[PDB]
This record gives sequence, C-alpha cells and structure tokens, in this order.
Amino acid sequence: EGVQAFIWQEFASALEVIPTTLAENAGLNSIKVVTELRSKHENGELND
Amino acid sequence: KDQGNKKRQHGLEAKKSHILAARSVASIIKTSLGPRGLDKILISPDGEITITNDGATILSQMELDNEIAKLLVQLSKSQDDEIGDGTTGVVVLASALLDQALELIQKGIHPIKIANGFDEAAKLAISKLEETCDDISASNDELFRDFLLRAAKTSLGSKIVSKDHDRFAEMAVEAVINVMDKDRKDVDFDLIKMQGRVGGSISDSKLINGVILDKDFSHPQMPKCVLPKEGSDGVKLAILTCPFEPPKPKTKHKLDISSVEEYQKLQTYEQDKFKEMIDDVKKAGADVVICQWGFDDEANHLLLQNDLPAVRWVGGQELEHIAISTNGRIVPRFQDLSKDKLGTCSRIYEQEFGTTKDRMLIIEQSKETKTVTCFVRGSNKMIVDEAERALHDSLCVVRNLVKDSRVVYGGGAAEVTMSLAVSEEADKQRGIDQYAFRGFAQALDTIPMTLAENSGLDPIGTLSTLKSKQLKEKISNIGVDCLGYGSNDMKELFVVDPFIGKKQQILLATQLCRMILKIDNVIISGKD
Amino acid sequence: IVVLKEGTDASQGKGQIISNINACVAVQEALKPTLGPLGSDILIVTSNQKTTISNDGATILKLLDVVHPAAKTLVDISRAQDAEVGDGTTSVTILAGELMKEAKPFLEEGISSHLIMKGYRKAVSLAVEKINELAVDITSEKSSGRELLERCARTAMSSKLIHNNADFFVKMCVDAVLSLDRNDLDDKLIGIKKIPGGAMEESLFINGVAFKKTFSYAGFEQQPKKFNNPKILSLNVELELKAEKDNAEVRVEHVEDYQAIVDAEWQLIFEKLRQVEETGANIVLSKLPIGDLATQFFADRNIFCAGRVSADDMNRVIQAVGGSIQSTTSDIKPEHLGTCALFEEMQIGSERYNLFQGCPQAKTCTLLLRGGAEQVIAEVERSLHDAIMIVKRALQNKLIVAGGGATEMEVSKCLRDYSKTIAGKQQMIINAFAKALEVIPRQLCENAGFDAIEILNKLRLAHSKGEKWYGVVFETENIGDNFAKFVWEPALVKINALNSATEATNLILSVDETITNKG
Repeated sequence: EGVQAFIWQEFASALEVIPTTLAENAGLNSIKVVTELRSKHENGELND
Repeated sequence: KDQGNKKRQHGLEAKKSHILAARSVASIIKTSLGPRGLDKILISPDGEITITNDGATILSQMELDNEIAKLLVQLSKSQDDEIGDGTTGVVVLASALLDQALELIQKGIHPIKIANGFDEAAKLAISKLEETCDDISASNDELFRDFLLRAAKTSLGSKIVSKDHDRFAEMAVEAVINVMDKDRKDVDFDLIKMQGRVGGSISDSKLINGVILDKDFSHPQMPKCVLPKEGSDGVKLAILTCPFEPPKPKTKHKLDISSVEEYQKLQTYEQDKFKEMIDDVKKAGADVVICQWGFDDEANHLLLQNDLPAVRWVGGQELEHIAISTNGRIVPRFQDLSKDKLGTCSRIYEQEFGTTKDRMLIIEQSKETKTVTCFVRGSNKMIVDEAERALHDSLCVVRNLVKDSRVVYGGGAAEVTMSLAVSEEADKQRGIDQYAFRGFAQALDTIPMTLAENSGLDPIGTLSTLKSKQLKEKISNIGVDCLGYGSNDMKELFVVDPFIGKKQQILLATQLCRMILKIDNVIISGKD
Repeated sequence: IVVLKEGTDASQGKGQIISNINACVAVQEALKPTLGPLGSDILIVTSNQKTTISNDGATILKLLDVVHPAAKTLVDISRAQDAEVGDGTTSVTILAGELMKEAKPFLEEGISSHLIMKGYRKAVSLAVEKINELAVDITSEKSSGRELLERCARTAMSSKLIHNNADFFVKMCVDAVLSLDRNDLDDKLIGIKKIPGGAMEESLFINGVAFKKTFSYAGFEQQPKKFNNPKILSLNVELELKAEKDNAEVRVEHVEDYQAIVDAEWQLIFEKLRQVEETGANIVLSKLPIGDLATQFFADRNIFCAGRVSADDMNRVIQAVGGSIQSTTSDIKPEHLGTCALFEEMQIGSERYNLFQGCPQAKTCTLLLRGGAEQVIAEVERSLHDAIMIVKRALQNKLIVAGGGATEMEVSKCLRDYSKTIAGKQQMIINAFAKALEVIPRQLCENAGFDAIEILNKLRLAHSKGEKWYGVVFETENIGDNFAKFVWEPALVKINALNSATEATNLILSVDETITNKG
C-alpha cells in the first residue's frame, strides 16, 4: 500500500532492462523476447 | 495548391506530436473532473465570457488550431449531444490511453497492435463492469425512485440550483417519465424543451406538459383561467391561422370611410360581423380562441363581453404543438370551427412571474404528451442557463437509469475494479498483448488518481488504498471521497451512476484513442 | 511585362530528373499509410479550413493538389485509373514511386532514360504474359459453372447452422445471381423469405417470386391452382367491391338510393372483372384484399387471384414476370401482362404459398427457407446473404489471380528468371522492376503490423518452390495458399494498375533535361 507499491512496481519494471538489452544487442526482436521469457517462466524456473 | 506554409510531419515526429497535443488538450479539463472541479474563466473567440467547470462548455468555447486537438474537441462535442456528463472523464481516459500507446511505441509495438489490445481491454473491462452491476429496479421500485432522486440531487448540488434542487430533480424525473414508454425505455431529448426568463428565482420553476406560447390573452380584462367545468370534456381550444377581421369584398380587400356617418355605419356592420363570428365560435363549443395573427379592437371587446379569451400571434409550429398536446386539429378559418376539431386540454390559464410583462399562459394536459416544457426562473441570464444545464444533466441521468436498471457506483470505484480485472487478465495473457492490457489498466487507473488530486487528497496514497481495499479485503464499491463524507465505500454513501453511461464513456474513450492513434500524417494547406 | 516563367529559371541535366524522382518519392511516402484495408488515415485541411480524415486514395489525391509539375503526372494517372477502373488507385502510385526509387541509382551511374524505359517496357510485357498465364478462368476443367462459386460460398458458411449442409445452400447462393443478368447484380434481386417448420435442407429456390396465401373469402378451392403458361396481371388497387384503399364515404337516406348504388357498384365491378377475362390474364395480384364477388367471378372464368400483396412483393412480381403494374382495373390491357413457365401452390409447413417458377424473363430470385425455429432461419438467411455477396463479387469478374501478394511474387520470380538469361542493362532494369513489384506486399505487411523482414523472407522461401499461390495471410501472420483460402483479386485490375504505373514512371522519367516555367 501507498508509495511503496508504486516504487516496487517501478523497480520490477526496471529489472527487465538486462534481458531487453541482451535481446537488442543479439539482433532479436526486443519486445518479443521479453514476452517469450515471461511465458516460459510460467512453467519453468531459472531455466530459460 | 497552397504549398507555401503547408504543414507536414514525419512518422517518428507525428507519433510524438499527436501525443503532445493530446496531453495539452487533457490539461484543459484535467482540473474539471469530479464534483470538486475547478471553475475556469473562458472568453470565447466570439466574445462570450463566462465562468464554469463543465468540460463540455470548456471545450466548446475553447478553440484551437491544432488538428489533433480538434479531434478531441469534436469527439467531446458529439458526446455532449448524447449524455454530455462524461466529457471530462472521456477526454482524460483518452489522453491516458494515448500516453500508454506512446510508451508502448517507444518499446517497439506497432500502433495497430496497441489499438487491438486497447479494444480487447475495453471489452474485458466492460464485461467485468456489467458482471459487477447491481440491478436496482429488479430489487425495489421504491429504492429505484430513491436512487433516481438521490443521483439527481447529487448532480444538482454542484451548481447554483442547490437552492431548489429538490423541485428540480422532481421536475426532471416527471419530465423523463411523461415522455417515455415504460416497456420501450427509449427517451428522446427533443420531447423536452427548455424555457425561462430573466428575473425572480429558480423557486418559481414549473413543469408543463404542453406549450406556453408566451401570450397575455390579448385584452388585459379577459379571463385568466378556464376550468374544466367540474369534470366536463376538458377545455376546448380553437386553433386558427387567420386574423380576426371582418369579411371584406375581394375587389379591393379594404374598407373606405368618408365621414362620421359612414364611420358609424361601417363600425356597426363590423360589430355585427364580429358578433356572427363569435356566435360561430361559441356554437363549436370553443372556450379560448387561438389565432396565428392579431385581433381587432371590436373583436377583443366582443370576446370580453362573451368571456372568450383570445390568443394572438401564435406561430405555426406553436399551433402544431398546441394540436399535438390537445390532440386537436388546425382549423383554417373561424367559420370552419367544429367540435370534432377543437383540442381538449385539462385547463388553460395565465401564469404571472414577478413583474414580467410577458404574462405568459400555461396549457396543461393529463394524458401523455409529446411536448414538455421546463420553465426556469432566475435573477440573471447566467443563473437561468446554469439551472437549465443542471436540468439537462438530471434528465440525462434519469434517462440513463430508466434505460438500464443496472447501475454502477461513482468515485472511480468502477474504474478501479476494471483496472484490477484488466491487470489480472494481462498477467494471465501471454504475448505482446499483455503490455497493451497493462497499459489499458494503467490508463483506467488515471480517473481515480485525477479525482483524488482534485479532491485535495494524496493521489498516490489514495489510489493505492482504493486498490488494496478492493483487492485484498473484498470486492466492493470504494471510490474517491470528492464530497464531504464520513468514510469510503461509496456503496454505503449511495454515490451511483448509470452503467450504460460508464460503458459509453469507456467506448468513446477507446474509439477516440484509436482514431488519434490511427492517423499518421497531417497536412494543412496554406493561407492566401 | 508578362513573363511566362515568372522570372524563375531551371537547371539542366540529371538534376531535373533527380528532383522529379524526389518529388515522386515524397508523394509515394505521403500516400503510403493509406495502402490496404488497414491503411492509416491522413488528416488533410483545405484552404477553407475544412478537415477530412480518410484512407481513400482518390480522396487523398484530390485533396493533396500536388504543385510539382512532374508528380502531378502521377497524380493525374492515379485519378484516371480510379475513374476508369476504381481499384488499385493507391497501388499504381506505390508502384510508380518504387520504380522511381529504383531508377535513381541507374541515373546516377549514367544510364540514359531511354534504356530504363525500354527495360521497364520489356519487364511489363513479361509481367503481362505471366499474369495472363496465372489468370484463372474455369468453366468445366475440374469444376463446373456453379462449383467454382460454391467453393467460395462454402467459406462464408463455416461455423454456421448450415456448415454441415453447406453443399445444398451454396447451390442456391450461386443460382441467386448466376441465373439473373450478370451485367447488373444487386442485393435487391436476392430477396430471402422464411417459412417455419421443415428441415433446413428442404429449402426451396424460386427463380421468380413467392408470397403467402392471403385469401379467406367465399370462392375458395374453386379457382385453378396450377397453370402451364399463365399470363400474370399486376394491380395496385380498385379490384374488390368495397375498396379498402383510395375509397370514399357514401351516405344514403333512402332504400331505393341504396339499392341503386349497390347495383351500380355491382355493374362497375362486373365490367372491371370482365376486362380481366378479355385481356386473358390468368393470375391477378393486388395490394388490397379480394371480396367474394371478384373471386367468384374469377373462379367462374378459371382465373386465379390473390390480394394483400405488399409493395415489395409487387416489385418482385414485376421483375419476375417482366411486365408492368396497373394502378386500377379500369386500364387493364394485354400489354402489361407477363408470362411465366409455371405457377403452383406450395404446401410447405401446412401453409399455402403462391409462387412463380421457371420464368425465362425473371430478373430476381426468391428463397423460401425452412427450419424448426425462426432464429435458425434467420441465421441461415444471414449466412446465405454473406455467401451470395461473396459469389456475386466473384461472378462480377471471373478472371481472377491469387491475392495477398502471390501474383506479385510470381511475376517477380519470373522476371528474375528471365533476367538471369538476358545480357546487358536489360538484366539490371528487369531485376529492378521485379524488386519494385514487391513493394505492395511489403507495404501491406507494414501497415498490418507484421514483421516485414520475416514475413517477406518466408514468402520468398515458400513461393520459390512448389505452387505459386503462396501469399501473405492477414488473419494470422504466416504464409499460406491464398487460392485455397479464396483470397484473390481481378487479373484485369492488376494489368491496368501495372500499365498505369509503368506509363506514369516512363512519363516522369522520359525527360532527363527540362526547362519548366513557374506557375
């Protein structure tokens, strides 16, 4: 609750910078890679 | 042609310029959202100066040369002809959706995908809102009437009408009920007309199921009220479209007077002709005579002798309204009057308002009529206009409530619930569409945040508290306490708005966001 | 005093053609967002402060009013294409702009405009030949005159109440427009009516008109119900003894006057009905109900009659019988009589229906649907309307080619193959034209939000092997057989668009050095 929830959401959103940078530098579709990783993580854990 | 000074934009530049224009427009009405909105001083380009917090008027009087902003202005104007109460909310939501679309584009999502995701999110939000609706009519008719009156009073209390808001709400409810079919539940605003005069106070406002005609019954000594004669066949009104003048020869169409002898003889003959006409009128059973033109002095005198009020200078449309209200027919001439064509009204009488010289008359009907006039009084033209706008808002609220018994609670509670549902769906949803759904939920979150900001509450804390209360504790109707309340949970405060109104607001916002998003180039011709 | 050029001079050399190319590319970029059904709209404001938003190519061209002398040629060509053809207006502009872009490096390398024009003409001739080869027109080759349209009709019936029985309804959908004049097809000739009861597969197709039985007066079961070559008489009013419409109030104060009026009315109706016998009409239809006397007279003369025919039903009768409707019975003449090959009364659903069948002059078709519920019949009618529209559009031009860029891909592949066996600059020009031909699918994919690189690579890989019907699928981002999916565009439209684009490109590039006045 309060400002803490907003700051935690912003921190979580910012955490995805590293995978986005890796996808961009690899010549892959930046947005698609993040979605694929998020979808795969729904079944696996620290594997994909 | 007109290549010189011709405006053009690039894709990467236009996609940002449109969003900047949308934000600039949204800043116009951001402060006007909610009952605690701020009054703005506007001067129209035509010189109209007024103070108001209504988003519709603010956008109508405020013109601009930005084509992207003109789209929002036109959308607001078009909505003003439908409900008009969600203009500020619709514009704010559209601006939030456009900002979210800009953020998505910066992340590499094509505009068409963003539009499709926003459409799907709007569909899901509308479905969730409908699922969370409460049916008032199916629960209790007395509670239905109580909620109608409560919403009317809540809408009225934000304007000058607060003095007689109770009577205003009663008049609005009665007007809506009288001009609608219970089963069909379709209400046309054209069936309710707005009228008023400068002077007095709003306490003199009256609801009339007919036409006023703003006439003084010609001669001041004519009867000011005709009764239904203790349960007789109402009051008979003669509808005429010709002046009350004596017949004249067709050779000249004029009467010549040479001296006193001829003057007196012609006057006597004209009096005899007027007596014949009045006898013809009486034989038809008419009590009050209405003519498209004026009356002669002898006609007025003889009608006064016969106690037959005369209405003068009534327009053709006014006569048609009289016929519709009284279910009568228009009689061309006096000699054509018959009992089968005279209109039947409950009563006709003169109503005086202060010292106004109009001395208007009122025609009342007991059965359902297609012409209802809401008369409003006020010490100033601005007061009358504000009262008429409040009446329009109350009529729209009542119309929406009767159209669909399902209702939603205001204060952003519906927006919070829809945002939570859309966020849950986005979390469940896979693919790029998840970002679009999350952006739509964030855009929905703007309305409660703006309401909290306008109400003097910390928006960051308020939005989080509302979301937490509606998510962890239980699903309820908790909104922003814009008005003085002892607690949250509007469900107990009975702050209710029509469900279909909110659905229309969401649909209009989504369509406007798509319209602005789906335009990529703007070309403006030069000037000579 | 008067200066034709307004004191403005122009340079000479490749600079002029390069500037023309730049202007044409600017126009192409301006019109790019509007390509395809999903193309974005453009907000254009006139000098009179009038704002119009639309993706229609013709409207954009009209409101743009290009001032450049060179690009105006392409604008005029596109306007002419729209006026004469009406399809591919934006495609011609896009192709012309792409060709202008491709021509720029050739000009920069010193290639004269004549060589580029000749190469473009040769490539366009090859493309026309390939289009003619790809053009599909099947009459009896692995198909029939109706199967070619029934296949398209079945698509619209997917996931519907008639999906399992689509084989029967597709025939009716095709016949709704094939049996009528193909020069002018419209939705008013495909009226569909509902009859409760019975199975959906038992629906009856009528080449003429059909209507419900509306007679319940004396004389029933006396007039003939079937005819071989009947003559049809159409009337509006003034057929029954007591007119329901356009009548008048009659007041009588004496019994003798009443009897005289009754006798006069009887004589008048007798004469008006004898007119029907004299003209030789077999079926009498009117918008008003028919009384005992008129129906009895018709039965005594072996004449069929039926009243209470609605205005739409009367129009359908007029179209089916090829005759004319008379205002009143007093003017009945044989010139207004129609002819039909069969008249019969149906007993569908235990309810009597009157219809005309087999009339060679019929200009409209009527469908009588059957089913266990009215909602099912309504869904059937909706599916039938969709399929009828699809087959009507297909029949309007039976010469079609695979859509979704498949035709462009095939033309490009063939042009590249020919260029591989052609020496000289002709090879370069043909390759440039073939590459430019791929702009249309590229821009369609871009406007649709698909990944242009991947979709184009997949299309190139698939189209280069096996069938040439592979194209871009817009329902889902992938490559599939458009011909199997019934996605096509007219061959003549493609040929006209290619010719217009080539003409515009040559005209703009035909001049390397020009002295153009300002005005």
